[PDB]
Amino acid sequence: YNVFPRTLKWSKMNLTYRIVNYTPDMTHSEVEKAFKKAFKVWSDVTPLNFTRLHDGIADIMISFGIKEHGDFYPFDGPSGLLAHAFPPGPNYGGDAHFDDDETWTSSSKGYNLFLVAAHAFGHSLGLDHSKDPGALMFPIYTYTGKSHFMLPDDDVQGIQSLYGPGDEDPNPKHPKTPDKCDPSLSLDAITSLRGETMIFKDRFFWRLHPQQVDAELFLTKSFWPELPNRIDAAYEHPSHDLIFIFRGRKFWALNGYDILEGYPKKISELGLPKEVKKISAAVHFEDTGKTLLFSGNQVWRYDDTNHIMDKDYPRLIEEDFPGIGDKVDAVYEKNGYIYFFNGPIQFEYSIWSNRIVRVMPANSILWC
Amino acid sequence: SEEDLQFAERYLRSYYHPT
Ligand SMILES: [Ca+2]
Ligand SMILES: [Ca+2]
Ligand SMILES: [Ca+2]
Ligand SMILES: [Ca+2]
Ligand SMILES: [Ca+2]
Ligand SMILES: [Cl-]
Ligand SMILES: [Zn+2]
Ligand SMILES: [Zn+2]
Repeated sequence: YNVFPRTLKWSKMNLTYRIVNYTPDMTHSEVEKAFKKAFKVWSDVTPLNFTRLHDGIADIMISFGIKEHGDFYPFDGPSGLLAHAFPPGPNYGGDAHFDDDETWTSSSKGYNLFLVAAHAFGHSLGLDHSKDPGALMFPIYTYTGKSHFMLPDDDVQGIQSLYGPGDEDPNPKHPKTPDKCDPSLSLDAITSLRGETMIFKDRFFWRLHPQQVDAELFLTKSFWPELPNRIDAAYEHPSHDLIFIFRGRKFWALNGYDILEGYPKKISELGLPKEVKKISAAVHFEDTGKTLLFSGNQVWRYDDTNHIMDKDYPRLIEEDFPGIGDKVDAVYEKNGYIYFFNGPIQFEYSIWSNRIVRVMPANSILWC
Repeated sequence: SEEDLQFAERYLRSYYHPT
């Protein structure tokens, strides 16, 4: 998190807002509802209260505007600038303006008025932008998903550095961005994409370019809005430019940011039985045309080139890959080595000598 | 004077999404 220079903050806990005008994109009640919900994100974790006035001057004046709308900071039409807000203070301070050239919804489409508003109000209360990509106060918008909204840990720590905690946090466990340098880190899925490593953890992925030591951290929704936050497994088809992504019994095929026609498919179409609930890990080999699909303590080998499961699967991981334990969290390969992730360790496996040759921490893939 | 008042108007913050 970051706070404002001179640490601008309100000197009172009892704050008033007023909705000066309304977007036509939603009904007054729906808009009153979004803003109320936006103020509660902050009131739930602080001593702050928010009271709505119907006339006069409030601390937080809320308005919708298009292009030049009064202050000399004009909006820009569809997309781009979504809204803006002033830090705590008289007059303009604490105020928030929304670009009505956006289509404001209470849904996943357009731009979600509650989501932008919560962010805006963070400014109104004294939070600057955050560098944490998982943080509400991140400078760039992402629709967070269809599940109920939890305010991320960074924003909570930020806001509480100004105002302290409330009496009762209704949701005390706040989502924390994963720490690449934590030796207990375990991974959800790994793949390549255009040369670069993709490492999935919760609702994030790091992308790591081989000429780089520091991995870029992304929200998975920022690449693929129509995919799950958390994923089970991932593999690639280098030539073809294709990523495959698993979550429960569904899988996607992805060509950059595009979900191919006819996905998601059911993993049964891949020829898995009904009692397989998830693919825990997966890896594809370019030269042979075969994919490995892990689940529980077993492996399937699928032939991508003839679209059938190879004969004599499933087999046991214990039997084909001795010495890596009983499960496979995530798996990728390079230069004739397969890297098996199992909790906080990774087993480097030699296809060549058919044995483990090096054992190293999982998070070691992130130059930690 | 009003050095102290303008302070909020500098730190105006926008929220962005690319086109
Ligand atoms: Ca004000
Ligand atoms: Ca705009
Ligand atoms: Ca509009
Ligand atoms: Ca996994
Ligand atoms: Ca993989
Ligand atoms: Cl994987
Ligand atoms: Zn404005
Ligand atoms: Zn902002």
